[PDB]
Amino acid sequence: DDAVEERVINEEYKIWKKNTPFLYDLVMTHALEWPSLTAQWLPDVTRPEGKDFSIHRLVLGTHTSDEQNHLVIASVQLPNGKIEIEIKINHEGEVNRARYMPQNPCIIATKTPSSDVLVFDYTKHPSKPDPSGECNPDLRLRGHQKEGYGLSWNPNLSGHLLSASDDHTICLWDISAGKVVDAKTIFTGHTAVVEDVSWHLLHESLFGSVADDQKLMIWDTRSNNTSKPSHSVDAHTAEVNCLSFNPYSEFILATGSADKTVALWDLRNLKLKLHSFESHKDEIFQVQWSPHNETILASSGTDRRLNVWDLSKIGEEQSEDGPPELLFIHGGHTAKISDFSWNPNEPWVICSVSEDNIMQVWQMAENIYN
Amino acid sequence: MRSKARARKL
Repeated sequence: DDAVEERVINEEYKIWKKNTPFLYDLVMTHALEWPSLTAQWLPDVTRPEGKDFSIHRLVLGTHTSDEQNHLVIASVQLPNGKIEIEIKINHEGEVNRARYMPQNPCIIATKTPSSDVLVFDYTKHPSKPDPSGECNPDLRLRGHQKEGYGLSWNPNLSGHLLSASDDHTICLWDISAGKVVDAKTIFTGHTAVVEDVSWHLLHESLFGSVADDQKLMIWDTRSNNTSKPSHSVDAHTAEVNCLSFNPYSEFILATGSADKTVALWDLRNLKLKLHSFESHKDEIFQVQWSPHNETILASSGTDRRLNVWDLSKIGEEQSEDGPPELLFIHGGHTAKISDFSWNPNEPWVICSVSEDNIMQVWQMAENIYN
Repeated sequence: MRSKARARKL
């Protein structure tokens, strides 16, 4: 019964592979040497004069079994198509998560399997990493007692970084004044592993966290009480693994859960979940709003699917094969999807990375959303 | 609390 599922996965991938010419305008597959747990497009695009492609870049990491890990910047050529590693920097343990600082995108924070959060300026490390394997971060951020995944830079206050940990805490650092920086503030409101944390995109004092205690918490840094958030919501019937604030609608956010649902929230009335998106057959680990389309979000996880949702289709008639608000199911991955990123310069392009080393850069067909 | 798989090399 174990290796029967292997046949199920192989046959579905055979059908998916056959159907890509009608479902996608772009599919690029690349096998990394090691899997990445993390993916984020860097903000820059280059469009060289008189070439048929543009050049984009991604922050990736490694997850090895007992070998030297690296923080990785890759380049991707997208048509108007190769994938190449531009730099590898020595990293202590697997890269749980890596995120660039909006106000200086050379600066990358990483979550390690130890309690340290690391900060690298990637332009200050050699082109080839040293074979010794020594990790020399530009800052070590102290405060946590365990590893974690949540990591968020404040887009409205340069150098302010949030991190969530398996120690039940959220740490805040102000990195602006290989030294050790202790946390400016530690928020202790959760009673279980804190899975994710994110700054509000507009209000510099405001952030959200989600945890294995099944709660969504909304925090305000101006509050003197670090053990109690401003709002505390029973969000889901299992662990909550991710959150994302809508970039166009300042009161709207989304949470993804081990209960297999994505929840839609309005900050002004957190007693009433706005909607529950249902179609995932297993735990959801990432949710991300489209940078380009206010009603579009995506979700991924353990069921090996990346679902794209359109909130404007909630309530439409049918005749079903799925709810009306499910726009697209990406079935290109044959293992758990660990992370994904919407490309900020090419609408509808997604990069998604899975546990079997696969990185896919893809775009659903135009007729599906238009 | 997620459980990382054991990573295989290509």
